[PDB]
Amino acid sequence: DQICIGYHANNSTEQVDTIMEKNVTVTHAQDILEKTHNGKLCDLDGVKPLILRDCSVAGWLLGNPMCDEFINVPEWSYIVEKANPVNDLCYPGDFNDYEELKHLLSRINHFEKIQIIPKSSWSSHEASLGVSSACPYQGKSSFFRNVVWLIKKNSTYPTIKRSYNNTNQEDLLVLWGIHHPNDAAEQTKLYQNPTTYISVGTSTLNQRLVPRIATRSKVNGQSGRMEFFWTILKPNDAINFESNGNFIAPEYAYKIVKKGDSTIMKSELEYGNCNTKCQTPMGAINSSMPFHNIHPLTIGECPKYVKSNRLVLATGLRNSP
Amino acid sequence: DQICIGYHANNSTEQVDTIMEKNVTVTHAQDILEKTHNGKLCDLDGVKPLILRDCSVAGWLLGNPMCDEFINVPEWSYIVEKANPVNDLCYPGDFNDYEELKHLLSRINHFEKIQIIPKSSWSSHEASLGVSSACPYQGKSSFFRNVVWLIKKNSTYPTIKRSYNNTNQEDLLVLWGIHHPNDAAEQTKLYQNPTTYISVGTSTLNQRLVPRIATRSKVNGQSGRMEFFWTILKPNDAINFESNGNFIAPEYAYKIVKKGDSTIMKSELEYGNCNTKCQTPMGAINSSMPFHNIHPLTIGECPKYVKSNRLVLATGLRNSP
Amino acid sequence: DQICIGYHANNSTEQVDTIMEKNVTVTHAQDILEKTHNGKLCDLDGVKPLILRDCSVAGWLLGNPMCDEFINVPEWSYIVEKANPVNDLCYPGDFNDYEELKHLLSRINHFEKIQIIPKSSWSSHEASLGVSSACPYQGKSSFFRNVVWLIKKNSTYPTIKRSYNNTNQEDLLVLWGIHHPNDAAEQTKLYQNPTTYISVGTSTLNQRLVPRIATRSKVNGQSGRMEFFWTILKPNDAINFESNGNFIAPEYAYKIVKKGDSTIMKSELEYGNCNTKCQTPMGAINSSMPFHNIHPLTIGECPKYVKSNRLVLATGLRNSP
Amino acid sequence: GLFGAIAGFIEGGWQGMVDGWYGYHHSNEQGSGYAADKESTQKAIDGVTNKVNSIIDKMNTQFEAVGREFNNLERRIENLNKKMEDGFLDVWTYNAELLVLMENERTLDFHDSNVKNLYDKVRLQLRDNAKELGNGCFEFYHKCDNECMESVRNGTYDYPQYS
Amino acid sequence: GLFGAIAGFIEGGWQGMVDGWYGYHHSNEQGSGYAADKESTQKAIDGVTNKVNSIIDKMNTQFEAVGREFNNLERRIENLNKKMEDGFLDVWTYNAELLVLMENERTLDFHDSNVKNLYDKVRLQLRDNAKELGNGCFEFYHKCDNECMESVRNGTYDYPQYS
Amino acid sequence: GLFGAIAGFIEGGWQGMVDGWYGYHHSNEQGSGYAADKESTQKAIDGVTNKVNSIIDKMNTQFEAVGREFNNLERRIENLNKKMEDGFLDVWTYNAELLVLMENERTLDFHDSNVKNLYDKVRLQLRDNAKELGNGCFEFYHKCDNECMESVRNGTYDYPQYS
Ligand SMILES: CC(=O)N[C@@H]1[C@@H](O[C@@H]2O[C@@H](C)[C@@H](O)[C@@H](O)[C@@H]2O)[C@H](O[C@H]2O[C@H](CO)[C@H](O)[C@H](O[C@]3(C(=O)O)C[C@H](O)[C@@H](NC(C)=O)[C@H]([C@H](O)[C@H](O)CO)O3)[C@H]2O)[C@@H](CO)O[C@H]1O
Ligand SMILES: CC(=O)N[C@@H]1[C@@H](O[C@@H]2O[C@@H](C)[C@@H](O)[C@@H](O)[C@@H]2O)[C@H](O[C@H]2O[C@H](CO)[C@H](O)[C@H](O[C@]3(C(=O)O)C[C@H](O)[C@@H](NC(C)=O)[C@H]([C@H](O)[C@H](O)CO)O3)[C@H]2O)[C@@H](CO)O[C@H]1O
Ligand SMILES: CC(=O)N[C@@H]1[C@@H](O[C@@H]2O[C@@H](C)[C@@H](O)[C@@H](O)[C@@H]2O)[C@H](O[C@H]2O[C@H](CO)[C@H](O)[C@H](O[C@]3(C(=O)O)C[C@H](O)[C@@H](NC(C)=O)[C@H]([C@H](O)[C@H](O)CO)O3)[C@H]2O)[C@@H](CO)O[C@H]1O
Ligand SMILES: *[C@@H]1O[C@H](CO)[C@@H](O)[C@H](O)[C@H]1NC(C)=O
Ligand SMILES: *[C@@H]1O[C@H](CO)[C@@H](O)[C@H](O)[C@H]1NC(C)=O
Ligand SMILES: *[C@@H]1O[C@H](CO)[C@@H](O)[C@H](O)[C@H]1NC(C)=O
Ligand SMILES: *[C@@H]1O[C@H](CO)[C@@H](O)[C@H](O)[C@H]1NC(C)=O
Ligand SMILES: *[C@@H]1O[C@H](CO)[C@@H](O)[C@H](O)[C@H]1NC(C)=O
Ligand SMILES: *[C@@H]1O[C@H](CO)[C@@H](O)[C@H](O)[C@H]1NC(C)=O
Ligand SMILES: *[C@H]1O[C@H](CO)[C@@H](O)[C@H](O)[C@H]1NC(C)=O
Ligand SMILES: *[C@H]1O[C@H](CO)[C@@H](O)[C@H](O)[C@H]1NC(C)=O
Ligand SMILES: *[C@H]1O[C@H](CO)[C@@H](O)[C@H](O)[C@H]1NC(C)=O
Repeated sequence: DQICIGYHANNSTEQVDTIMEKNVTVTHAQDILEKTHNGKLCDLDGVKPLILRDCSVAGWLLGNPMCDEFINVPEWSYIVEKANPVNDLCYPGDFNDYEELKHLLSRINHFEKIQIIPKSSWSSHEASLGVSSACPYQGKSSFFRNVVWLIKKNSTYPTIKRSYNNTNQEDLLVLWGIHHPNDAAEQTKLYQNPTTYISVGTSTLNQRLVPRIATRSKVNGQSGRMEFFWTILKPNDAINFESNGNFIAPEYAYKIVKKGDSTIMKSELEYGNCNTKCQTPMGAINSSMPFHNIHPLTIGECPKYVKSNRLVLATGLRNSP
Repeated sequence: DQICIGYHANNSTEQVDTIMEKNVTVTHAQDILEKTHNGKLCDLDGVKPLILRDCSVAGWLLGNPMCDEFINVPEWSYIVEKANPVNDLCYPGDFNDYEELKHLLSRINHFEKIQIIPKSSWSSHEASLGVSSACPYQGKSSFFRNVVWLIKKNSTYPTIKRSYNNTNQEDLLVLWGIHHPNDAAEQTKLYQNPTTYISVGTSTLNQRLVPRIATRSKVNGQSGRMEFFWTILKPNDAINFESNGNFIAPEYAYKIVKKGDSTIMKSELEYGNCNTKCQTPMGAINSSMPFHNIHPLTIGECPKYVKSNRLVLATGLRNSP
Repeated sequence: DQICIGYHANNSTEQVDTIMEKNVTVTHAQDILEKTHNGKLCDLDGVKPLILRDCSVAGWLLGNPMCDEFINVPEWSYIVEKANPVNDLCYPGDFNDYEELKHLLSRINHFEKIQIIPKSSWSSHEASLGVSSACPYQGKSSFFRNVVWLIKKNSTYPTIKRSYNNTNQEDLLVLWGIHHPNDAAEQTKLYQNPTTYISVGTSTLNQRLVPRIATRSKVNGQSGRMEFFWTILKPNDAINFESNGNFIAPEYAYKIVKKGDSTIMKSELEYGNCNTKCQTPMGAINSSMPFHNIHPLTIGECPKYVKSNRLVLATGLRNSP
Repeated sequence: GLFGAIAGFIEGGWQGMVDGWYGYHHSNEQGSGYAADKESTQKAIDGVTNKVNSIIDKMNTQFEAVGREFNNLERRIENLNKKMEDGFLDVWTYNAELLVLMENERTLDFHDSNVKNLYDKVRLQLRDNAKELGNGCFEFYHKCDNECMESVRNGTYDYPQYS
Repeated sequence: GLFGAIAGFIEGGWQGMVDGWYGYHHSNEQGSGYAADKESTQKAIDGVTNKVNSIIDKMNTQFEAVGREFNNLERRIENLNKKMEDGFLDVWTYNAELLVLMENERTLDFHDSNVKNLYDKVRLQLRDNAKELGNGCFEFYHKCDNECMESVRNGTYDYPQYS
Repeated sequence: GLFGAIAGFIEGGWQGMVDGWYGYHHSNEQGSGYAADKESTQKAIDGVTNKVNSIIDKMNTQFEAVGREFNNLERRIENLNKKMEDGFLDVWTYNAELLVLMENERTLDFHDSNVKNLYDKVRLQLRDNAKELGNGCFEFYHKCDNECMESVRNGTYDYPQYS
């Protein structure tokens, strides 16, 4: 008669690595790395992302005519933008502190659009002929819908003095622009005054822009340039514009109703019409794992990203052959 | 008769954590995390900090009349500034490369103030009427004490040409400013000349400032702006000023006698009248521990900061019940 | 009769550290830290570094007369520049976005120089008298060879309008400059026109430079300044220059034929006439070790840098006394 | 393994023992069978559970990448940003993979230790009342019925009775 | 524990032994008492001391945060700066807490090992001249006076004399 | 050491055994000599080799410094850059030095464990057919010739023949 001491074995083929030995077969193990995703861009916590499609952030905010989808957008969980969106600045130019503005959007969940300067209000200037073939809408020449390209009326450009008081109890995103003409003849043709300026003032802002003339390559069939500027106008504070030429006036300014956690995600993917609690530019994640290896940039309640192909913890003991 | 092998037990209730088990009672242990501070801002190594109180670094350096405490300051171990000091730029404006200058102060332990341009020396201009209600001193209108707000004499602002040679064997911090008037009428009222400039030259510096006019919101009861600039003037090098208007001349320039380890600490706390060898914005530290968890930003001979609530090492063995 | 169980000993004196004990003598060990280098700057993978010697990157690229060694340079594995090269900007001034350009060079292995504007081509202006004593060559006054300092012909400076079309299927590095004169009398003496500008345009670039006048300290015997600017001109795109004064025209523009892994190494060392597969600013490395402690900044196939003085792994067992 | 029991002096595990990690196999006139040792098994289950949770919690707070945009003349800070984000990923990846490697090795040795301690526990009860075979088994000098076997499993084996 | 002595085959520690970590308890006709084993204890003291110092020194050189100020249109680099500083704190916090966890576990097992090795040291001297009780004690076949007990503590127990 | 064999109950190593890490020394009427145990030695060689390669591979992917230039009014980002690069060097230096310290300690204990397991392997074969001397040696009751010694080394020692 005898009694023996022994240990469990089973039909498991799960293997784990150690320092001294690799591919050790164990009776039980626990994978802790999430390796899969659905492959789709999804609603986060039920809240739909703002998918700009082929429009850029500039195109949306300036009101490019191709981005008519994105006038008065609903609130978003996060934003999705392509690597090289075609519908950017239709009329060629620059966007001043564009990256700093884009960074500001990471703290923003909803804009509400409001009119600060009415287009009809320009009684001393011409406001309806400020269009270009570079920004076409329905086969006809158009422009960024949120700002007004002002020109002389009856061959005279009188000085503009305009002030807006922010009576909303919100920060306000104001956008405006300056036009850079091709030559001295075009400067006079549009605004007449040879030397022009644009002065913009707030409690903080002390700006004065002058048009820089240069011979430039045609971009979108135009060698003229538009340089766009912005500010955040705090509540109870006023913005003051003065210009004798080349001024792109603000029709609409965005109102920042909600400040929350958001992100501008870079992805070529469209919309899966799904829901998730953790989103990546590759697709959405649904797992209880502590880790994943899909993509570093995620939004929501996510496991931690690692570059590993495999993370398996031994729970059981060395399994016998 | 028998002999037994056994191990120590005692009345200790100290516990330590391990991977497989938490709250294991041990006979001996060693806490390595410093958890306490005195709650006070203290002298470091006997050397008192520069506590600006409600003044900012700009207010101190420009010589704001409320910061009369900080004219000819003694050397400091470190600097203490509040999150939102009220006595900043009394007259509204900007401070150019303010953060880069503040960074320079982290390498500086002592300034000595010296006069480079005497106020009396302005024989061709008016120098004593350059004040404002925005910077009040003893119920009367004053200005930043270190710079002179120059205006026209008998309705004429002649061109200023001034040069200073740095004969000290030290780097020299020179501060000056430009004034931005409200409108064309105020420009003429103050300086008469409609178009004005300020050119500043050194071996390295090649600056030319022009006043930008704009309608601005009232800050501290004034819609005019002052924009302040600085440079480090090396020894044996000269600074050259030329201006026909809007010039805020340097009366005094700071001399950098000592360069050492320092820091600008952000704290609402005042002064404990204590001494320490390790200081935080929360308070001072006195311990032999290798670690602490008070605050990341420290100055002096300090233990290492960690986010832990508890770090206890087992020295003894598992204690019996 | 007896049988014993025992273990290896030997004459080894190699020691290793552990947590509980230091300097434990072991029978076998393995050093994993490379501690040595040859002390020389070497060819990497047979490919010679560009050693600028006493010339800087600016001096080389602008074509400073002392840097005649570096006209039409062969391709380089990496670049070597001193901490304080004497042959920098011979004529005093600034180099605009110099660090961003230097960063661009880390992606560049070969430049090919080409003429875009011929010097003879300036038929309406004087081009051969644009020299200075600050840039001497063979005892005579010279200038940066790659750009032309243009001046008035027969007391007239007519407006310059020049355009170059990039017909090469390469990005092109174009360099140009503006001259800042000492006073209004010198402005007229050189270019006659009191108020002057330089407008530069591409598909992206929209620049307009104006000379800033100031009284400046003599650097290299000159108080005048030259400010240098650059761009990358993409293929099939044109650059447009317009100026009525103070223009430093491009004679030559560099062509970027190869884009590869490169680096600007800071070192006072010269050339060992050796070859290596891993290079540091201290010298070259030849080892199979996984680690080294020579210098953090390396180029090529290198072991990993650590700050350790000693990394030895025990392979054998504790050796007996 | 370090403790010399698993794949050591006990050559292999038991497919026939399904109700535990460690236990006993008896054989006598009445029959044979496997009985899992509940105490040592539960202790092992607790230790490994805590370990997995400990491992998870330590990694729970760790670097998270954020999207930052830079223009064409901000290449240096764009590169700084990339190296910073990549650098932390490598640090945290290394931590994860190393911790798994080291603790996996400790887990296997922990199981080896538990088997050894259980073996010695029995050995120390039986003393010279059974032959130590060298394979994990003890062969009794006395006839050991199922109650006798239960006392060894109990921890209650009465040495003085069978001596 | 891994080595099976502490809270293992030796159920509990001794409140009565104050002059050391490990030692002996004798009982005979003359009396009973605790004697600390100096050698094994001092070795344990050295090992744990070095460990604590080793731990401290490795952490001694580690990231230190610095105050950096950025204006309102430098938010990207302000954020980069924050993530960099926070990231290193998490790395170094994790290192500290993990090292403590892992080395605490090794420290307890080290003590368990020392007790085991001391137990076996005695066992190997006594051989078949005493009964191994299973609880850490050895019961002698011969009467063992205080000198006899001292020889076991000595390492000098003369097996051939009492055989 | 943790397992109590190396510099423990086996006081010292053998200069005379050159063909292996662990083995046997026999002495009888015919002579004496060292024989390396191939199996335990090769297992140790494999374990330590893998460990060194594992260690190297984990460090293989790690932070690399890059040269970045900043002008005189970019001191904040120059400083940020320096701290970032220095910070990662300290993290990776610490990792390297700690890993070496911890794994060196495990390597020595691994060797100690292998000797112990080899010792017990023999002990379990011989059982009560030899005297356990307490020093790593077993003294036989029967005369043990070179074939008899070979069977102990074999794992084939026939206990029933010499019992
Ligand atoms: C061969 C020729 O001389 N054709 C002129 C044409 O000018 C040229 O032809 C065009 C088609 C290109 O091939 C160019 O080489 C050259 O410009 C005349 O006008 C065109 O060119 C001007 C620039 O010189 C403008 O590009 C203009 O387009 C608009 C536009 O953006 O769509 C028309 C629009 O109504 C204008 N809007 C406003 C508010 O002014 C703008 C604006 O003036 C500029 O964008 C500001 O820079 O320009 C082209 O139509 C045309 C009519 O003028 O006659 C051809 O015979
Ligand atoms: C109702 C009215 O017209 N009152 C004028 C007053 O101007 C107005 O009243 C002030 C109190 C505010 O309500 C404003 O809306 C309005 O300007 C006249 O001057 C005052 O206003 C000017 C701006 O236009 C200045 O703000 C001035 O203050 C000082 C100052 O900073 O304290 C006076 C000081 O002596 C001046 N110092 C120098 C060196 O020039 C400065 C300086 O000119 C400006 O700050 C430059 O931007 O202004 C107010 O006193 C006054 C006297 O002119 O008459 C009332 O009847
Ligand atoms: C005492 C006196 O009046 N001497 C003049 C000298 O001017 C002065 O002496 C020189 C040697 C220095 O001590 C200066 O303090 C002072 O200017 C006359 O010209 C020299 O000075 C001028 C500046 O005013 C220039 O510096 C000039 O040098 C060059 C140069 O760079 O080498 C000559 C060169 O041919 C010029 N090139 C072009 C394309 O114009 C440049 C250029 O005009 C400036 O660099 C632009 O900023 O200047 C010195 O020769 C001389 C002759 O004019 O006569 C002495 O009597
Ligand atoms: C371990 O297994 C993997 C996947 O099955 C295999 O690719 C790898 O080569 C194996 N490694 C070793 C060391 O056997
Ligand atoms: C408008 O702005 C001014 C500041 O310019 C503020 O004091 C005032 O309360 C605001 N509201 C109205 C209704 O005018
Ligand atoms: C350990 O102790 C702490 C505080 O004394 C307690 O809050 C915690 O729940 C305990 N942890 C476990 C796992 O029992
Ligand atoms: C003044 O500065 C000049 C440079 O402009 C320098 O060469 C000179 O030595 C300095 N010293 C005196 C006493 O002027
Ligand atoms: C270990 O050896 C080094 C170099 O020989 C010596 O300097 C050091 O003091 C020794 N360390 C200890 C703890 O004995
Ligand atoms: C020159 O550049 C223009 C753009 O200005 C481009 O369209 C053209 O194809 C280029 N080639 C030639 C030969 O001019
Ligand atoms: C264990 O088993 C025996 C029968 O073999 C029984 O009589 C005894 O009470 C049991 N003791 C315990 C502690 O379970
Ligand atoms: C130890 O004790 C014995 C008495 O029991 C004594 O005779 C002997 O000399 C001692 N030996 C040592 C090494 O302490
Ligand atoms: C071991 O040695 C014996 C002689 O002592 C021999 O008969 C036997 O075949 C050998 N067995 C093995 C496995 O080598």
